[PDB]
Amino acid sequence: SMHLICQSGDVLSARYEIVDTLGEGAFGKVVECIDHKAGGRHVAVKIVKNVDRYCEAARSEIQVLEHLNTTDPNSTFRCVQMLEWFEHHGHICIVFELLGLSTYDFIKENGFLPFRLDHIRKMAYQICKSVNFLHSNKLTHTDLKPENILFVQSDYTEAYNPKIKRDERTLINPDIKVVDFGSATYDDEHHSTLVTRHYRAPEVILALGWSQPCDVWSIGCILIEYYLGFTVFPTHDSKEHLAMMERILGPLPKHMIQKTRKRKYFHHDRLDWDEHSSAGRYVSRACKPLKEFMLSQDVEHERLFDLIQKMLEYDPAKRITLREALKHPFFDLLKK
Ligand SMILES: CNc1ncc2cc3cnccc3c([N+](=O)[O-])c2n1
Ligand SMILES: [K+]
Repeated sequence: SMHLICQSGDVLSARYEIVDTLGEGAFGKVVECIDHKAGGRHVAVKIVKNVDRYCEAARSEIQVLEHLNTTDPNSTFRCVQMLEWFEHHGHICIVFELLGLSTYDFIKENGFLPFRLDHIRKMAYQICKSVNFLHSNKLTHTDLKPENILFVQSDYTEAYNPKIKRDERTLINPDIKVVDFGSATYDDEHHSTLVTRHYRAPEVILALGWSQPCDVWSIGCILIEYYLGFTVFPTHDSKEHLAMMERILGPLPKHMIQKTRKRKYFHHDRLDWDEHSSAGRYVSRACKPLKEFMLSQDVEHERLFDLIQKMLEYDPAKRITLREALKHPFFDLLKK
């Protein structure tokens, strides 16, 4: 249905000329276009698949990005700037400013190697300052993942690292922005029950309701994947997910197990997971206590993992906020 209207050379709205593809998905694809009514400025256009789930999501996003671009005309809090929208061959299309590689794609194209700690520090601050901007405006992103954190420009320098014995890319400028607002939800809007699995919060898996706290859990999973270079919860089964958590973070709070509508996962108020099963032995040996993931014992590594630990607090009512986190000493090195 879609592969026929997003080819190199097509011209949309008699304006934008498609160059190449930036990313595919179930919602549709994002393509880099030459704007011919603006001297040749390259842009990005998202072509939403003609599905009611994704057509409505695009409509929910255009609204949010109108509020967030009015309130912040300069992108001080680093949300992506939407420029225009229009129909094309029956498909909704949204025009954004052209950014660089997503933080996920950079790690992938770099052989799944981690970021430097000072780069992690700057990136974590901009993410927090950005998502905390949404939390101040009664909003929740719900879909925070490395594929939605994009580099303003992903240009790097390459060299041979005789420690790891490999070519290693190194970012020149690591400023980021946050994209995809089709799942965002105001505090009063209807909160749907299911909101990606690897970055889903424990209160969501257990179906207890959610708000801004769930976004902080997602940022904790993003930060630990910047530090390690791979997903810490790499699974699709919900019971395996919770099992991995209990090995990395410890047993779930009892008052949360008692309130879940998902009685299937548990038995007698404890996770019905056999340690000595088939998969139970992969979880026991792939996962480990969170503190044991630290690559060094220098104080700056200690401080990051203290931030990540407070971000991965089970109880959302006890979990850190983003206002508190912006003051945490891991960000001391950036201030005067
Ligand atoms: C998934 N949602 C979404 N929203 C806005 C986007 C803006 C972009 C701007 N410059 C490059 C890629 C951009 C992508 N992208 O390819 O991922 C976007 N993706
Ligand atoms: K629902």
